[PDB]
Amino acid sequence: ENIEVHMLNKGAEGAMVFEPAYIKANPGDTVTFIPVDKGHNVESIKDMIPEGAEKFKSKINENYVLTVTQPGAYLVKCTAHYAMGMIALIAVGDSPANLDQIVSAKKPKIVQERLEKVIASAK
Ligand SMILES: [Cu+2]
Repeated sequence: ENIEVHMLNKGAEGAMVFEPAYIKANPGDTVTFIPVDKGHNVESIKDMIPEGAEKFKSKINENYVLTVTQPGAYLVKCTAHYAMGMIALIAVGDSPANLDQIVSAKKPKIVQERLEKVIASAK
């Protein structure tokens, strides 16, 4: 199945967001990132994707289709706006083994604040 995500300058949670920011999927699904506003892209964060998954980075303003294979949690960012909180959590399969690790990992405060909301207020 396919899940569409919009990359925006302003959305329900504030400035620079992915909508939705919480994506549930299964091995084999695709996630399509659509740059509704310009200046955005998607990139996997180091140490924040499952063991065995390949890292990825799309070009700015391009539509990007990510195929997810490995189960686990993935924290992705917009390269340009990571420090402004622009992230999404993907979640492949049930009880992703690396979720608690990603929540504990070092990252900007604003990012941590949004992650915590997406896990609570979206689960
Ligand atoms: Cu961005």
